Amino acid sequence: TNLCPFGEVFNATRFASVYAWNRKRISNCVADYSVLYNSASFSTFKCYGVSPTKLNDLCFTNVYADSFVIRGDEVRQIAPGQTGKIADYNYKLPDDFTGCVIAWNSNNLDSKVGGNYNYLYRLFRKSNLKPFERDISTEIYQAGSTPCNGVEGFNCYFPLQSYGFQPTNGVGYQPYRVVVLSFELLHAPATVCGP
Amino acid sequence: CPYVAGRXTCLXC
Ligand SMILES: *Cc1nc(C*)nc(C*)n1
Repeated sequence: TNLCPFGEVFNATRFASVYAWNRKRISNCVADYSVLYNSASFSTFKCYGVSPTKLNDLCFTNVYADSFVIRGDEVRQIAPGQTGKIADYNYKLPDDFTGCVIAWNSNNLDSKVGGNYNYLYRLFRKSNLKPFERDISTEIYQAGSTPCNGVEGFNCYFPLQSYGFQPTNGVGYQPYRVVVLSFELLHAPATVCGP
Repeated sequence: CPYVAGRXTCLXC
């Protein structure tokens, strides 16, 4: 097959925690982007720097697929120019982003009775991430004047915190799986095309 | 729960 391995992207069994967002390089392949854009399963399919309709008529040097889980009400932060815990401390898109943000409700897989607390987000950081930066550090965050000595305590917080995905949560508090496609043009041959 | 309430990744519990 010449088909790009979007099967693996969209059908992966494990999705990353957003602070540790996964990147898959896509190269040397074809895809029918309209199979994705025409899907009734993607409640978000928002492109930047390119129209979704044009994708099958474009080629790129490489494509990258970033993926992770966040709350439905945080999907709005996965866009250029946004602020909030996710855009500021977990996954940041640049102003000049060329790509598409894709999301779907994953409550059936990612919530459990009694709550699924497996997925993490970074709640505290001394500064905002730069675009496409990834911070997987676990230093105790010093929120006051007293040093933390590597230990949780007053004003001394573990910087990663659990989402609490309960099946009966209001919809925006349910888990959504996100795939961000970024389309890379270099001064080099194209390797990823439409059909 | 993966941690006791207030500890670890359960600070907000
Ligand atoms: C079971 C549980 N786990 C976490 C991390 N937080 C709460 C409130 N409950």
